[PDB]
Amino acid sequence: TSDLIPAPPLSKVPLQQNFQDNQFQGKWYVVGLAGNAILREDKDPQKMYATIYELKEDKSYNVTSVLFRKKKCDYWIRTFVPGSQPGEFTLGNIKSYPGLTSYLVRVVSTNYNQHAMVFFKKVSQNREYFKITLYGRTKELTSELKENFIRFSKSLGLPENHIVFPVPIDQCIDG
Ligand SMILES: O=C(O)c1cccc(O)c1O
Ligand SMILES: O=C(O)c1cccc(O)c1O
Ligand SMILES: O=C(O)c1cccc(O)c1O
Ligand SMILES: [Cl-]
Ligand SMILES: [Fe+3]
Repeated sequence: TSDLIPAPPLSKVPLQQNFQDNQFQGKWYVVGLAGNAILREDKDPQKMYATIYELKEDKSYNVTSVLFRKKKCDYWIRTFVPGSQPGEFTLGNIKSYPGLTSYLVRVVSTNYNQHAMVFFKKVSQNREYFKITLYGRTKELTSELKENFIRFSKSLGLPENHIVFPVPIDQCIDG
């Protein structure tokens, strides 16, 4: 029902050159998060969660995000399939998600052992949603990388109340 900031043309979202799927694997913490249905919530700040990418034999990722919610560890699980050029992905078993007609992932940049920026886009009940995650191998990143992520999001038309920085926690996400 509610109006949405439109998705940007893909022409504005870079693709990472020579993507290495082996080195992008393992666990990443979500240290920055923006998108058109992401809202700053000062009363109740978003908490850091993690996303583990596991490379399978068939070259798909099995993908698990671990979050802390209502005193418990939640697990959100899905398969990312290699898309039309390397470092992009489509969603496996799209039909089994009600309302979902379109899903897209594009890794924007990464140095594989410190940080990454990734882009996501879905159509759900004919509404078009998008987000950008700032990832780290630890729960901390520098001012430089964070201002880099604020500039890139703003370049996609997101104002600053649609850009947030999950607070580090120890429950569920560690290992
Ligand atoms: O639906 C979720 O809980 C969720 C968790 C991690 C990452 C996502 O994109 C999600 O939609
Ligand atoms: O956010 C979602 O709706 C979603 C749907 C299907 C698969 C996913 O990984 C998601 O995050
Ligand atoms: O949560 C979201 O806003 C969202 C947006 C685009 C794609 C997703 O998977 C999401 O979870
Ligand atoms: Cl994520
Ligand atoms: Fe999602």
